[PDB]
Amino acid sequence: SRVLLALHDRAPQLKISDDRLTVVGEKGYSMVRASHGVRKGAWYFEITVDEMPPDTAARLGWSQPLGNLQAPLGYDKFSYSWRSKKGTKFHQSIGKHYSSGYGQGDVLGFYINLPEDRGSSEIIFYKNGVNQGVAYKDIFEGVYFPAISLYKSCTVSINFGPCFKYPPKDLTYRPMSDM
Amino acid sequence: FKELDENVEYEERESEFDIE
Amino acid sequence: STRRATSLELPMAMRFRHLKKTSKEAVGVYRSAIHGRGLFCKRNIDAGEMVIEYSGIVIRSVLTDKREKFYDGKGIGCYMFRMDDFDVVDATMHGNAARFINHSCEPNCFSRVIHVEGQKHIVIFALRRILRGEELTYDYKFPIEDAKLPCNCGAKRCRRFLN
Ligand SMILES: Nc1ncnc2c1ncn2[C@@H]1O[C@H](CSCC[C@H](N)C(=O)O)[C@@H](O)[C@H]1O
Ligand SMILES: [Zn+2]
Repeated sequence: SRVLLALHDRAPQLKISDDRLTVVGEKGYSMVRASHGVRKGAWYFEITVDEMPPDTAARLGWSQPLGNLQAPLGYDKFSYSWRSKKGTKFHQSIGKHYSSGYGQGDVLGFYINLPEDRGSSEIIFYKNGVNQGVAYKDIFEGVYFPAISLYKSCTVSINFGPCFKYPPKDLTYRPMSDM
Repeated sequence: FKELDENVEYEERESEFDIE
Repeated sequence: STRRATSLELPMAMRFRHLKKTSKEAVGVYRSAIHGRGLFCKRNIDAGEMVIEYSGIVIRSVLTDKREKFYDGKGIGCYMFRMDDFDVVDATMHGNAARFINHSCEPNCFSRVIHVEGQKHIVIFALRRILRGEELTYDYKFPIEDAKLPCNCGAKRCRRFLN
């Protein structure tokens, strides 16, 4: 099975393209999860911001199946998100300074490690191949799926692998597409 | 409280879900 | 030839866009023997007749908890009506006289979500012939809770609590 955006694990207002690698946001924050999730190992995928008009925004990252599809990513204890506006990271809807923001034309990387035994999981974010530092440590245990959360008609494309435009140079990983 | 005529759709903002 | 069916949805749309003129001839706010101010009936009202819409600010259903903790935290009031599993009518800051309708366990009106054009509206219909001067009333259908809002609808068979 191809790793794509989910057929039904999606907020219905979001516009998904036929090949299910593209999503346009509609109005308030809403989320779409991928078709596959991981629970052990190091995994990766990339997101390209196709178009980011003024006053639109994205929170991208990793979510658990129980994460709210009608709220932004990182609203819950089930998701962790990286907001284009100001580069803030989000979990349980608490915003903390993490990195610089991103915008239209950038390619973002998403690294997760869920080591086998206990091992300390982490989340690292990338902007155009550049490590932004550890975003989270020892996250809530469970299965994590790549998640997209868009606010107001911005368009983003997802790459699950196997080959990425900016493969990380400092970390070992498998592409999400291997799932 | 102001009194309405028809229904008015709320227009969310980007920080609508965030703890300040 | 082609057999045609009767559309119930066409006259409902025609009835709704006359409601705003209809309700102002029909309803009024007075002091209630149930609680505070209540909406009353200013002219004989027939069964199935649309009384009024519960208009407000239509927010998504996910924003309810944050809304209630801001409302009940600031001590403002509930004034929220569920439209859907996706949409909720917030009449706390913006509404109409329909927010003065009280609850009963023995109501004379009922709430219904209907569709006109492409949107949904919460409209209150009369369950029976309602005479001029009666207090209009519907069943709030609050979710059941634990240790409790006392009800004062004053009719027998009253459930003793709003929830
Ligand atoms: N049957 C009833 N008994 C006691 N309180 C009631 C009631 N029906 C409605 N209420 C109160 O009225 C509120 C709904 S707003 C309804 C109008 C209200 N009488 C007013 O003057 O503003 C509820 O919060 C509830 O506390
Ligand atoms: Zn009662």
